[PDB]
Amino acid sequence: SHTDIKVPDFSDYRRPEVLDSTKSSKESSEARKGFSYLVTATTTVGVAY
Amino acid sequence: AAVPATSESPVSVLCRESLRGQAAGRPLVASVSLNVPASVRY
Amino acid sequence: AAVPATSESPVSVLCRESLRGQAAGRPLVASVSLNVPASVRY
Amino acid sequence: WLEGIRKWYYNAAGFNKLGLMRDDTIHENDDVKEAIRRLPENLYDDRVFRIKRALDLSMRQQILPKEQWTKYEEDKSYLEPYLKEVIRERKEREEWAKK
Amino acid sequence: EVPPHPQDLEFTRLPNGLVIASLENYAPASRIGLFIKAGSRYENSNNLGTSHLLRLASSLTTKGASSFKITRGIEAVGGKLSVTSTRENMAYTVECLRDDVDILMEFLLNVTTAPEFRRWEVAALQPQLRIDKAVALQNPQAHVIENLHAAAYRNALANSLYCPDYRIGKVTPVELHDYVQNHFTSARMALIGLGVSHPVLKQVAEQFLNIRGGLLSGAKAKYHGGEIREQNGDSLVHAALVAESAAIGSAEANAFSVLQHVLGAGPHVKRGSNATSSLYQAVAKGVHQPFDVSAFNASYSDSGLFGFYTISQAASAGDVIKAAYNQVKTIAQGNLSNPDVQAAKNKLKAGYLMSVESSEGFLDEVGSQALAAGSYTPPSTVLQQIDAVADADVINAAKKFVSGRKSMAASGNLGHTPFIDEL
Amino acid sequence: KAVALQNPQAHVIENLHAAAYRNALANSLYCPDYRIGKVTPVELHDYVQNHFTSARMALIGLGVSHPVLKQVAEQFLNIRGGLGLSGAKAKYHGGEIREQNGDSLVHAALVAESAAIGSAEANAFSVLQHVLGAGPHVKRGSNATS
Amino acid sequence: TATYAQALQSVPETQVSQLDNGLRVASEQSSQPTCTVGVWIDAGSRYESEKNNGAGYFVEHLAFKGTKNRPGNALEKEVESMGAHLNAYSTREHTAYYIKALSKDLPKAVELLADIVQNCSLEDSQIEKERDVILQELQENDTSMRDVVFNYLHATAFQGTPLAQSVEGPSENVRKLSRADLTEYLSRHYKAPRMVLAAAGGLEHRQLLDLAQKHFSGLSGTYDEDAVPTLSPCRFTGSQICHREDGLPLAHVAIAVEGPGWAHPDNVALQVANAIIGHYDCTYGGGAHLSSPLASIAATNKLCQSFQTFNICYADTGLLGAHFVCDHMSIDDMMFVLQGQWMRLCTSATESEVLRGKNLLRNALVSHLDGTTPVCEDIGRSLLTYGRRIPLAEWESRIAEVDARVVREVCSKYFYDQCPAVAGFGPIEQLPDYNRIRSGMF
Ligand SMILES: CCCCCCO[C@@H]1O[C@H](CO)[C@@H](O)[C@H](O)[C@H]1O
Ligand SMILES: CCCCCCO[C@@H]1O[C@H](CO)[C@@H](O)[C@H](O)[C@H]1O
Repeated sequence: SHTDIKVPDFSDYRRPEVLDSTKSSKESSEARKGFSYLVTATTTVGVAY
Repeated sequence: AAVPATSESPVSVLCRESLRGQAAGRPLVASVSLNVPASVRY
Repeated sequence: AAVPATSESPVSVLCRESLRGQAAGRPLVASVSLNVPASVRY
Repeated sequence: WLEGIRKWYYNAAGFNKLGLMRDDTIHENDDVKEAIRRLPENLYDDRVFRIKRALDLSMRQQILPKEQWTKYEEDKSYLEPYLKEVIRERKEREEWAKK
Repeated sequence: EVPPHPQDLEFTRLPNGLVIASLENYAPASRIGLFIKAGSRYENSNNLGTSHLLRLASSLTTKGASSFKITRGIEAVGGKLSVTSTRENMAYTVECLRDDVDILMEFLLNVTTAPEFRRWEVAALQPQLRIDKAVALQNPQAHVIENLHAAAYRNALANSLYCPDYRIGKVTPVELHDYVQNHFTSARMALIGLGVSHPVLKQVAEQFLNIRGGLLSGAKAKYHGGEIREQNGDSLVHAALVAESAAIGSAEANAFSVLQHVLGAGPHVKRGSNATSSLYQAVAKGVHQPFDVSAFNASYSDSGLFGFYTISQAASAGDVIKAAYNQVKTIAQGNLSNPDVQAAKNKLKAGYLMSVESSEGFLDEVGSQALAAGSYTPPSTVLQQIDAVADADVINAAKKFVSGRKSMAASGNLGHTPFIDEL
Repeated sequence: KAVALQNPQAHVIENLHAAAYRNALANSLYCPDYRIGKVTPVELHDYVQNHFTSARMALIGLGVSHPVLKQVAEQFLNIRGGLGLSGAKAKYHGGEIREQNGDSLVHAALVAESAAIGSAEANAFSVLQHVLGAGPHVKRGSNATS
Repeated sequence: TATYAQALQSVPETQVSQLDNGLRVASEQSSQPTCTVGVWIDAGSRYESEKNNGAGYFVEHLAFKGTKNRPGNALEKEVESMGAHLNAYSTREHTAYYIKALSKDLPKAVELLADIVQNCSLEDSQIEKERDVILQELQENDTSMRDVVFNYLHATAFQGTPLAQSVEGPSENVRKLSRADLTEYLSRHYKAPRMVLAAAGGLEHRQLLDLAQKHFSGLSGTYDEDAVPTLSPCRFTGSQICHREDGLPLAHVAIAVEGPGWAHPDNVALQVANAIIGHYDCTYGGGAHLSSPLASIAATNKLCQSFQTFNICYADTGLLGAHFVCDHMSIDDMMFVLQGQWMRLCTSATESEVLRGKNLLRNALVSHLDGTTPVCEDIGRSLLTYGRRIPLAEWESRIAEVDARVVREVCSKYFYDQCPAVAGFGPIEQLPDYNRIRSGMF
């Protein structure tokens, strides 16, 4: 059955803030996007220079 | 209309339970809509 | 073989004269060839 | 003399010398293309032939014998009813597009 | 809590024959339907499929509203416009909030009394006939029911609700204009409304639905009998066996309706064994592969078809069919308990009442009654008539079936599907 | 199939046989549409092993010597499984199939069961056929004797 | 004859009472000579562990196979002989059993529901028979690309949580589930405070309540304190699950962002937004003229066979998005236009398209509550989800207050630069890469 299909465990790859399956990940989304986008903005600043 | 049809069209049975109700019992009726999937009853 | 069929196929009558002979009279026969157009008689 | 100058203009324009009717000479924009697509077989086929005949004369830098020129008084707008509706339909859509 | 209602249905027949019926239920939304005697039975061999394309053309340009406007205007208010056809009628129905009924009514009037059937719009629509038909035909039942009517009748009711393949792309603007002028006339129409005032509804009909001419004519449907077999390999065979029964409205029709429920006319319990389905139990006794069976009842203005429909694995078709038939035979021989007839009546009565509890189900019933009998018969009376059917009448309806000339249609791998003369 | 079916006669003769018989002779010379693309290699191997057997064949030759032809058959046409998976009697049933399609001209065939080929009765039917009229004899003629 | 607003007040307010064991009894009285009455329970696969996942679904197969008072097909014969209909359904959070019958038959109907809900037999041999029926239904469901794709959507969006589970359960569970598992499950979940006896039709609340007291009084109002099954929130994961199968003729794709949950006010505006984008299928008469840009583009350019937006709600989360069915060469175009539409609503919804959405929603709400069954269900489910029946006049107020600004702000909040969950099945070589899908969210 297609119901025998379960997503493999990704805990070894998850950022720590989304490791608890009993917690909302929205609580950390802005922090996670902020981190990656900060890497992008800084890079763009260095390139502009 | 606002309500989507029971089954959206595009272009199953393996048990006696899922087969019950498949036999027709009344004359056919065909429907066409502006906003809703077409249907054919019976 | 060497002889092409009377009518090559690809994918009416307006008078009695041209219609005479159109009615079937015998069982059907279907032919297929390596070198010749297929045919169906009767 | 406006009607007087009109017949004068019609002959000066000269599309009649190639056997064309005024509507055969309209600039084709999307409204016109839709109107031509809407024409009944006979009007469409006639139009095609008149244009083809005119392009042929133009290539030979020739014109038709005067007795074959489209006559001012017989030229009629076969395209107008179709084009007018196509334009009306587009306007209606444009009005609706404003909220 | 305490509901305001319940008001009564109001009925009016205008001098021109048009019937106007409505019920102000104070609902937030309104439902208006224009019922017409224009179903496929009115097509002849020269214009087959015309009413099907017509059914698909409700959105084309009209004298008072462009195709674009009909769609945008109805959608702007969140409304609906739909066309439902049966072999006998066509129902144009609109739905919207009650404050927008003037908008919907106007579009409905334009679609049914002022369609333009523009040559280019009609041409562009032809392809939809293929899509609409293929979608419907994915259901084997559609194949079988359509073939059954073609096999049973010589004309009229023999016509399919779907356009014949050879006619797709060939239905002309002229055939559409003539079909509308021939059948969309006052003497052939019924305007039904829910959540609307009768005076308003009536006034609308008087001002915009006075269409004279056309034909209230129509050749009787000639029951013929015969069989159509569609070999196609499916592991499951779908089959229907019937005989001519009775015209809707007649008293005999009520006996057939009762016979249908005695026999078994559809499930009552999710995944149940259909303990009280006479036909189902008989088949279950003899066959042990999956299957389904049900009595089949179709009643029309001048005729009717009654019998049973079966679905079984290909190798067991004959066993299932003969078993179902033998079971109807026992009924015809008088073997029928009064309790079973009472159970049947209970099913029929409850089924009827449940069928008209939704606005949609109610409208269809009123609309159908308005055209078939130019009158309205309330539930109370229907139940009475159902009660009035006697066990003898049931046994007799069953006899008529058994001795009547049959009509049959089956589709699937028919290697083991019996012909009528083997039953 | 489409090429063969451009001839209305093919439509009619095929339907007439489907209407006349319950089986066997009821089968069409052309593959049913639903089966196109579904005929398997296995069904073809099986059909050949079931019917292309010595007891079901006849090797005919023109402009060839009989001994040679005979020797060929003996060496290469001794196919067992012979007599193969034969069929059953064709059960005449009777009935009608109507194909509405709008052509200005209607093609129709009406028949009844006659006789198996070979029998004497078959010869009477063959004579009756010519008494009735079985095809033209003169280009553009009026069929005076039909 | 009244106006739309006036008619909303025409609606009989829904009556609610509670038995001592805590069972809620609610009804809406009409003049209908028929009615629908049933029991809605706060039980579903979201409450199941991996070990008993499928239990509720299994119970559904047993519910009508016989009770202690009416063994075997007895219950069946009784429902059938009075012309009534008995149905059931199980979702990830709710389970319902309901009967459609003549109003005069309400007492017997309530007695039967009570008998079903407390004295179901669960016969060992019945259980074994149902194993095979469930296994065949699992094979049938495998052929429903839409059911497969939506179960896949839940599996990845809510991976690692109870919401990732299908309602039916894995085939191995169906093979192993024992009667003991089923009774343990029913024991812990079928408690008076988690159930609602709902009825709609020609009946009075007082009679309903008296029948409740009469037949459901002995219903347990206490498992104890060691059981009280309580739901923890379920983490949503931006992710993708692609089941490539080029052998299937059309591709099915479902994409969604995390939704707010049942009780959130934001659901009204999201519903308006979803109505603006709408639904569509090849049989729609509208075509090029449809109001929804996604629908007109789709129809004129033949981008899909169909599509539908959706807003699936759960206690404190949900799936907000759309599903579409198309040719293998149209997946990218569909995704492009769909995301463009979400983006356009976040930044540029217009007052007129929003009014259209509001009107579509109003019509959908009122036309859905047509008939005793839909109203009965709205009563039962609403008491469980909102804790009360929200009247049409209230929905109207909530709808009326939505305008273009609100639509932009609520859409931006849930769609804008948020990670979606994506499920694909069929010839999906052209389904865009997740990064590309993620960049389409801004
Ligand atoms: C599928 C059959 C066609 C449906 C009728 C709509 O037809 C369309 O109306 C438009 C006006 O809004 C025109 O601009 C367009 O050229 C025309 O094809
Ligand atoms: C921010 C939410 C908008 C406020 C909507 C409240 O709306 C009110 O709810 C009451 C309770 O059912 C109803 O009785 C009343 O008719 C309705 O207008």
